[PDB]
Amino acid sequence: NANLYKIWLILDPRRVLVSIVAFQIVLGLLIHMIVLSTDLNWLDDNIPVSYQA
Amino acid sequence: NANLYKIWLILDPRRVLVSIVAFQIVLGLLIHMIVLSTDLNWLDDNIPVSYQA
Amino acid sequence: NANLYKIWLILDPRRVLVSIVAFQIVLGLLIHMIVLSTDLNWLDDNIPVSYQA
Amino acid sequence: ANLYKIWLILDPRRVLVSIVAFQIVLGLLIHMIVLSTDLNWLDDNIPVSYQA
Amino acid sequence: NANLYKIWLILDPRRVLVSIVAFQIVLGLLIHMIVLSTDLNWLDDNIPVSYQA
Amino acid sequence: NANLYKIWLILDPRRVLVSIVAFQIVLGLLIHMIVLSTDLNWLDDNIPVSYQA
Amino acid sequence: NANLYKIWLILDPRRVLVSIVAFQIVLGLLIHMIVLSTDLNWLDDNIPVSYQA
Amino acid sequence: NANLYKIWLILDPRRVLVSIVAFQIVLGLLIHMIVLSTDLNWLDDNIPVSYQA
Amino acid sequence: ANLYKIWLILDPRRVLVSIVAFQIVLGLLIHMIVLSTDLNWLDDNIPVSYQA
Amino acid sequence: ANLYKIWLILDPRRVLVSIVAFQIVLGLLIHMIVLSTDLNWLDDNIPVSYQA
Amino acid sequence: NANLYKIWLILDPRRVLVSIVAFQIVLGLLIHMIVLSTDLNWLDDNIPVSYQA
Amino acid sequence: NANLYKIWLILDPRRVLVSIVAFQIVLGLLIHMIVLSTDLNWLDDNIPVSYQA
Amino acid sequence: ANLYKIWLILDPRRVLVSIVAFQIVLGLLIHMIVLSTDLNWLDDNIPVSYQA
Amino acid sequence: ANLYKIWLILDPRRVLVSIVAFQIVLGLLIHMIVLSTDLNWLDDNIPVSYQA
Amino acid sequence: NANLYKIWLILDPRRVLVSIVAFQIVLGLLIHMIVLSTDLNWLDDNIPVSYQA
Amino acid sequence: TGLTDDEAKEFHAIFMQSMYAWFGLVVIAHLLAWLYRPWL
Amino acid sequence: TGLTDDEAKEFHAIFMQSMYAWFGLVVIAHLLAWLYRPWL
Amino acid sequence: KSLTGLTDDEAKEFHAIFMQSMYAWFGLVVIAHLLAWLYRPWL
Amino acid sequence: TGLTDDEAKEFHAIFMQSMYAWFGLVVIAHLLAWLYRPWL
Amino acid sequence: TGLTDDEAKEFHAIFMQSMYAWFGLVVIAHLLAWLYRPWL
Amino acid sequence: TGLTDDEAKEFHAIFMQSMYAWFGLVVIAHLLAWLYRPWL
Amino acid sequence: TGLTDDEAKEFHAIFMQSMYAWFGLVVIAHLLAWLYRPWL
Amino acid sequence: SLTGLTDDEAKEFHAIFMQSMYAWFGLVVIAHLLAWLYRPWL
Amino acid sequence: TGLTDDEAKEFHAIFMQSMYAWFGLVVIAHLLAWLYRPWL
Amino acid sequence: LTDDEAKEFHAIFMQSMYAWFGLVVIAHLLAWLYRPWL
Amino acid sequence: LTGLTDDEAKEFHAIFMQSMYAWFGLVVIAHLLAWLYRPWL
Amino acid sequence: TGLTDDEAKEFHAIFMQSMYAWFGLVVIAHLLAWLYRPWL
Amino acid sequence: SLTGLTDDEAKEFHAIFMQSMYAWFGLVVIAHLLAWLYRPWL
Amino acid sequence: TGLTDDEAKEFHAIFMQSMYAWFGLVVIAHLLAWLYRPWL
Amino acid sequence: SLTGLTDDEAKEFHAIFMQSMYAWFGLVVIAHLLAWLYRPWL
Ligand code: BCL
Ligand code: BCL
Ligand code: BCL
Ligand code: BCL
Ligand code: BCL
Ligand code: BCL
Ligand code: BCL
Ligand code: BCL
Ligand code: BCL
Ligand SMILES: COC(C)(C)C/C=C/C(C)=C/C=C/C(C)=C/C=C/C(C)=C/C=C/C=C(C)/C=C/C=C(C)/C=C/C=C(C)/C=C/CC(C)(C)OC
Ligand SMILES: [Ca+2]
Ligand SMILES: [Ca+2]
Repeated sequence: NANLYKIWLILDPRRVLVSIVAFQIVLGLLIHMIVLSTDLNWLDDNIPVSYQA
Repeated sequence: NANLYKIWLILDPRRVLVSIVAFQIVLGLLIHMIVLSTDLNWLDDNIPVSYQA
Repeated sequence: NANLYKIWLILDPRRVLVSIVAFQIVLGLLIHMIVLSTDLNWLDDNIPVSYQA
Repeated sequence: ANLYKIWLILDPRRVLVSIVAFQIVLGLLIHMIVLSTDLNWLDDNIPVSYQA
Repeated sequence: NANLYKIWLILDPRRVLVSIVAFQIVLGLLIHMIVLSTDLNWLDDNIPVSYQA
Repeated sequence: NANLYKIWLILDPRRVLVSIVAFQIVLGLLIHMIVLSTDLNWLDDNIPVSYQA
Repeated sequence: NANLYKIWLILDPRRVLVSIVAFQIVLGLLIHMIVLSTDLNWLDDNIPVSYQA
Repeated sequence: NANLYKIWLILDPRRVLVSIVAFQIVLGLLIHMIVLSTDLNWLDDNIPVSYQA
Repeated sequence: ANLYKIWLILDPRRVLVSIVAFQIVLGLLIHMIVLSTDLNWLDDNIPVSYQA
Repeated sequence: ANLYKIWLILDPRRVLVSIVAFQIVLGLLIHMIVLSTDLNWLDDNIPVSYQA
Repeated sequence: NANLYKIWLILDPRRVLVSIVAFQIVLGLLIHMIVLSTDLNWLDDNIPVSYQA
Repeated sequence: NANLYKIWLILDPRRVLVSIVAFQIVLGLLIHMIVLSTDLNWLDDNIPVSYQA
Repeated sequence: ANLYKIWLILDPRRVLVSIVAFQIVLGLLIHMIVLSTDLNWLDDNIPVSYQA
Repeated sequence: ANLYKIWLILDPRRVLVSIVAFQIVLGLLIHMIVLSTDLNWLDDNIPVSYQA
Repeated sequence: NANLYKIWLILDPRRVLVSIVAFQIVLGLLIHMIVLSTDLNWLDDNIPVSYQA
Repeated sequence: TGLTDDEAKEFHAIFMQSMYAWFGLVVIAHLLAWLYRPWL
Repeated sequence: TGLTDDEAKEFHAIFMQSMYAWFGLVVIAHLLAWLYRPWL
Repeated sequence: KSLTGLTDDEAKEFHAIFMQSMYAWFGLVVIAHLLAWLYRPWL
Repeated sequence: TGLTDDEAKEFHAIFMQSMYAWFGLVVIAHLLAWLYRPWL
Repeated sequence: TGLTDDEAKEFHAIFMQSMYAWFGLVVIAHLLAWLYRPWL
Repeated sequence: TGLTDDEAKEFHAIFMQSMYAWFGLVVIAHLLAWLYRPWL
Repeated sequence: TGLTDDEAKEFHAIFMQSMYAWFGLVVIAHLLAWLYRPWL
Repeated sequence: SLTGLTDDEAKEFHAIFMQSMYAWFGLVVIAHLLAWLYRPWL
Repeated sequence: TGLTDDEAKEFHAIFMQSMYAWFGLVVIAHLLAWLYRPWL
Repeated sequence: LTDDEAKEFHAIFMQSMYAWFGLVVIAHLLAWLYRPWL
Repeated sequence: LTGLTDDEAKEFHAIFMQSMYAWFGLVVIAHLLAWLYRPWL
Repeated sequence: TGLTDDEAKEFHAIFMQSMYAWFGLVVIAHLLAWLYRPWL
Repeated sequence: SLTGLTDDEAKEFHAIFMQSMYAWFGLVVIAHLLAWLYRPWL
Repeated sequence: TGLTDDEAKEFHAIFMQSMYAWFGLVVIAHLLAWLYRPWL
Repeated sequence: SLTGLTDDEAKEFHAIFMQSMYAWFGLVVIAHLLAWLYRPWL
């Protein structure tokens, strides 16, 4: 719509920004840990070479 | 019904919006976790290829 | 009866609506879990095909 | 003939709320109880087993 | 005695009715459990027929 | 004695009645359980016939 | 002695009566259990006949 | 001595009597238990005759 | 001589209630310590054994 | 000489209630430390064993 | 936009700076610990020479 | 020094005396236990003669 | 050029105390971490072993 | 030359109490530590074993 | 810098001195224990001679 | 309780009638249960 | 409760009607359940 | 006046009704125990 | 509740309409589920 | 306790009478128990 | 809530439009998921 | 206590007499117990 | 209003919020394209 | 303690008397206990 | 704070953030030159 | 400090010393008897 | 913080100088450690 | 003063304290000499 | 802290002198330890 | 001052503190010399 900006007359900008930042950081950490536990792991997969051997 | 908008004369819009956002985020996380535990898993299914082998 | 609407002169509409929404959501989650745990499971039943094999 | 005077002693709101809550809890409890016995209708492989 | 009704000038009718209702409900539940735990069980006795076989 | 009714000028009738009813109910439940736990059980004794056949 | 009744000018009659009643009830229960746990048991002794078997 | 009665100018007679009664009751129970735990038992001694067997 | 002045320092009642309570707790200790020894008089089968 | 002035610093009553309680707790300890040794006099079967 | 500086009229510079410093320190510690546990460990890898042997 | 007594103008004599007495008693008990736990034990060493044998 | 104005926002005393505490804790942690690896300089029997 | 001014900064009584307590605790700790090693002087059968 | 003494117009000398003393004592104890736990121990090294023999 | 004599009489009458009806229902249910599954 | 006589009468009438309707629904459901899966 | 606030006549009436009710309860208990003895003797 | 009679009437009408729509959606979903995976 | 002399006398008389009756009942019960199941 | 009639109308319109857009996005995502990994 | 001298005299007399009666009952019971089960 | 903001402030905040959100989404899309080029998962 | 000189004197006198009596009882009990079961 | 203070703070903040990012980039380039992970 | 005059302190010290000496004498007698019965050193 | 401009300038100068000295000591220590025990 | 004592009181307390401490140390020394005569430990 | 300029200067001088003395003692102790038990 | 002491009191306390500390250190040194004579540890 054209009046969507009026949402800022209902929601406080500061709280919205703080919540967005915190949620994005926590989500990034969570997704990185979740992908680390699958077979898509990029650290402990001995590519290009294994450095402990 | 024609007079459905009067639902906003009983329920506070800010609380409704905050509840909707929180519930939708929690539901999305829950459904993704539920689908990951079944045989519909897309991360740890060795498709297209297995990267740890 | 014809005077059933007078039930709204006894019970608060807002609390009734909030209770209805919460109860319906919790009941939906509970019934979905219950049907998931039985023989009627639709996710982990290898239909149409098994994607992990 | 004067049974309606029971509403001059008991508050209608509390009666209605208690009735609704008790009926819901009783329904859940009885459904569980019948579900744990030999009368189970979900895990009985009727009309046909779907996991096999 | 003929004056037994004066028992209502000592005990509060509302509390008596509430206590009676609660006690009767709890007693009904307890007795149904107790009869269920014996060999008088009517649910899990395979009569008239066994439906899980 | 002839003046035994004077016991009601020191003891409160309502408290006496409530104590009597509560004590009698608890005693009845306890004695029924004790009789059940002994050889005098009437539910788990297969009389007249055993129904879990 | 002839002036023993003066014991009621020192001890409160109501507290004495309540204590006597409670102590007698508790003592009766205790002695019944104590005799019930010995070989003087009258319930679980198969006299005059065993009813379970 | 001849002035022993003045002991009642320190100790409250009510407290002394209550303490005496409580101590005597507790001591009686304890001594009955202690004599029961030895080989002076009169309940589990099969005298005059064993009733369970 | 002047030992009676010890009661102008110490309170009688707290003292008469302290002598009684100590001598009853010592009575029950010195009696349970002589029952855990070879001097027990109850479980010693003298004069005769009554549960045999 | 002038040692009696130690009572213008310390309180007689607290000193007298502290000597009594310490010497009763010391007495009970030194009697249980000599009962756990080869000097026990109760379970030593001297003058004769009574449970036998 | 060209008015991005106006964000400082919404947020508080001191709290932002403190949060940035703390988050950066914690993130650095966490990432160093995570990399230490993988195949990319640089301390306990016997390169260029093992010093305990 | 010749003005050592001035230590009593900064330190309270009563607290010093109480602390000295308590510390000396506790130290005496501790040292007696420590010497008892070694092979310098004088009670349980069968000297001059064993009394339990 | 105007970086010194950071001291018109942050309190110098708190900054100094935080810096000192953080540096001390970091030093202890890094010394432990290097001790736990094979870069240990205490239990490496160099130059000689003193317990043998 | 002006070290005594430290007593215009620190309270003498607290310093003295802390010194006494720390010295006593350190003495006990060091005595226990030396006891736990092979420099023990009590349980070393010198000059003669008394339990044998 | 030449004005380094101005550091005493910011930090309280008493707290600084107390913190220095406490930290140095704790560090000394910690380092002595750490050296004791290694093979640099000077107590349990049987040098010059072993006294428990 | 704050009740008068007439209120006590009315409450006693209605209480007795309701209790008798409840006891009658209980008796009928127990007769049916005995007809189905005797226990003594 | 603060209710008058007329309010009590109206509430009793509507309560009775609603409870009878609920009991009718329960009876129909139990008849269907007995037709499908008899238990006695 | 009195600790419980009752008068003499009130106490007399309460005592009479209490005794009547207690006797009725004891009679019911006696009948039940007679039936139980007739069914399942225990002594 | 502080509601007048007209407000109660309007709320009852809208509540009934919405409840009927919700029940219709539930019925359609259950018909689809029975068509896919019968359970009785 | 707030009791007068006459109140104490009356309470003592009734207390003694009731205690004697209770002891008599206890004695009768113990005689019956001894007749049934002797223990000494 | 303190809202007037016009504010309620405007909020309802914008809420409905946003909800429809969100439902459309959800439908598109579920169609894409069905094209990749059918589950029924 | 707040007791006068005469009250102390009377209480002492009654207390002593009651204690002697209690000790007499105890002695009789212990003679019976020695007659049944000698323990020493 | 509830937040104390006027109409013009709301309009300006909405414009800048939309711009920043679009930039963040563009960065996320670029990163995901790079990850798919490196390690395909579907 | 609030005691005068005469009260303290009489206290001490009867305190000593009763303590001596208790000592006599204890000594008699210990003498007969030694006569029965010597422990040293 | 006023508008000019916000502008000055934004300028200095952006400059410092760019310097920090440059340092991070250099460190990651060195790490890749030493121990590649991809 | 403790509210005692000089004479009260003198008297308390005298009786305290006398009682302590009597208690120590009783202790010494008991320990002599114990040594006569059961020597420990 | 209650600091004037000149105080901020002086504090910044001294802080920078001290930080540079600390970093110099750190790099000297790390050079010695690398000379003794290389880790990369 | 901190403790509320005058100079003369401090002097008297110090004298008596030192005398008592010396007596206690003498008793300790005698006891340790007896213990060494009985059970040498070094 | 309430200190003036002169007090700060004097405290700094004495603090520096004491710190240097402590560091010298530590250096001597470490030299002795290295002479006895080398660790590197 | 922060401790309520004058300059002369500070001088006197410092002198007595130094003397007592030196005496304590001398006693410790003598004890350690005796211990080294009995049981050398290095
Ligand atoms: C196979 C998996 C790939 C990988 C696949 C992806 C994918 C796909 C994504 C990331 C994204 C990220 N990855 Mg990666 N990533 C990998 C491994 C790593 C490793 C590591 C040590 O292994 C680290 C430290 C990172 C770190 C990062 C972050 C830069 C970023 C997380 C966004 C966030 O949480 O901010 C959220 C914080 C806020 C929103 C706060 C608001 C903004 C603040 C003030 C500034 C944020 C800085 C911003 C994240 C930097 C963007 C520049 C990028 C370098 C392009 N990845 C491996 C190599 N990674 C995400 C991303 O690029 O976001 C742009 C992303 O979509
Ligand atoms: C064999 C089992 C079938 C299945 C059989 C059924 C049956 C039968 C039913 C559902 C119903 C639902 N199913 Mg299903 N369902 C299956 C698998 C799923 C999966 C999954 C990941 O596998 C999910 C996420 C869902 C989710 C859902 C919800 C959309 C819905 C419950 C809503 C609710 O609780 O309202 C509570 C919330 C409120 C009351 C709030 C008020 C309404 C708000 C404003 C909007 C709610 C969304 C509404 C449901 C929209 C319906 C439109 C479409 C018909 C979906 N089902 C499988 C395929 N499912 C129920 C339903 O459709 O209800 C209409 C229902 O009767
Ligand atoms: C073998 C066992 C049978 C079975 C035998 C029965 C029997 C017998 C009964 C039910 C009843 C019910 N069953 Mg069933 N039921 C089965 C399996 C299910 C399953 C499932 C996933 O398997 C579900 C979710 C249900 C759910 C239900 C509810 C609709 C209802 C519970 C009443 C209640 O608690 O409201 C209590 C709530 C209140 C009193 C609140 C007041 C009213 C509110 C506002 C509205 C309530 C809606 C009402 C329940 C709908 C009635 C229409 C019915 C579909 C007929 N049944 C199987 C197939 N079921 C009961 C019933 O039909 O009641 C009418 C009932 O007697
Ligand atoms: C082998 C053992 C015997 C046996 C031997 C005895 C002996 C011996 C005695 C009892 C006594 C009692 N027994 Mg029996 N009893 C047996 C088994 C039972 C069983 C059972 C289920 O098996 C029950 C329920 C009882 C119950 C009882 C009580 C009636 C009574 C406990 C007194 C009390 O506590 O009140 C104390 C409460 C108060 C003092 C409160 C004040 C008064 C209150 C208001 C009213 C009290 C009612 C009174 C108990 C009525 C008793 C009169 C009749 C003689 C029954 N017995 C078996 C058969 N029993 C005692 C007794 O009869 O007392 C008269 C008693 O001496
Ligand atoms: C081998 C062991 C003997 C035995 C040896 C003894 C000896 C020896 C004694 C008792 C005494 C008692 N025994 Mg017996 N006793 C035996 C088995 C029992 C059994 C049982 C079920 O087996 C019971 C219930 C009892 C119970 C009793 C009590 C009557 C009494 C406890 C005194 C008390 O505590 O009051 C203390 C309470 C108070 C002081 C409160 C003040 C007074 C109150 C108001 C009234 C008290 C009632 C009084 C006890 C009545 C006693 C009169 C008759 C002698 C019974 N004995 C067996 C057979 N028993 C004691 C006794 O007889 O005392 C007179 C006692 O000396
Ligand atoms: C092998 C060990 C010997 C033995 C060797 C010793 C030796 C040695 C001593 C005792 C002492 C005591 N022994 Mg012994 N004792 C033995 C066995 C016992 C047994 C037992 C059941 O076996 C008991 C009950 C006792 C009892 C006692 C106490 C009377 C006394 C502890 C004093 C105390 O703590 O008061 C603490 C209370 C106070 C300090 C209060 C302050 C002063 C008050 C006014 C006086 C208290 C009363 C006084 C102790 C009574 C003395 C009379 C005695 C019977 C001589 N002995 C065995 C046989 N016993 C000690 C003693 O006799 O003290 C006099 C003592 O030195
Ligand atoms: C194989 C892995 C490599 C390695 C790969 C990397 C990579 C890649 C990076 C680091 C980075 C860092 N590494 Mg490294 N690092 C290794 C092993 C180590 C070891 C060790 C004992 O083994 C230590 C102590 C460190 C320590 C460090 C820090 C200096 C730095 C993280 C700082 C921080 O959290 O800022 C958070 C603190 C703040 C934001 C506060 C604000 C700034 C304050 C005022 C000053 C901070 C000091 C600053 C970091 C100085 C850096 C300049 C030089 C490049 C050192 N690394 C090994 C050799 N390391 C990061 C870095 O260099 O950042 C510049 C980085 O990107
Ligand atoms: C193989 C490992 C090497 C080793 C490699 C390193 C490396 C690399 C470094 C150190 C550093 C340090 N090492 Mg080293 N170190 C080793 C073994 C030890 C042992 C031991 C018992 O074995 C000890 C006690 C130490 C202790 C020390 C500290 C002197 C210092 C820690 C700095 C700090 O935390 O201050 C932080 C406190 C503050 C910032 C507070 C502010 C200033 C305060 C008031 C004064 C600080 C005094 C300062 C540390 C003195 C520095 C002078 C140096 C001796 C040249 N190392 C072995 C031999 N060590 C670090 C260092 O030298 O820093 C200069 C360092 O970079
Ligand atoms: C192989 C080990 C040696 C041994 C080696 C050493 C060495 C080395 C030292 C001691 C010291 C001490 N040893 Mg040693 N010690 C041994 C075994 C013992 C045994 C025992 C039961 O075996 C005991 C009780 C002691 C006890 C003592 C203390 C007297 C003293 C520590 C006091 C203190 O902490 O002051 C802390 C208290 C304060 C600071 C308070 C202030 C002073 C107060 C007012 C008075 C304190 C009394 C003072 C210590 C008297 C010392 C004079 C004589 C030298 C005894 N040692 C064995 C034989 N011991 C230390 C010492 O002699 O200190 C002088 C010391 O350096
Ligand atoms: C003020 O009044 C005005 C004037 C307005 C008039 C209005 C008056 C009105 C409207 C009055 C209405 C009154 C009503 C409706 C009264 C209803 C009364 C009812 C239904 C009473 C029912 C009573 C039932 C009782 C008391 C049953 C008791 C049973 C007992 C205690 C059984 C116990 C059994 C036991 C303990 C068994 C135990 C053994 C086992 C093994 C089962 O234990 C588990
Ligand atoms: Ca015996
Ligand atoms: Ca012996």
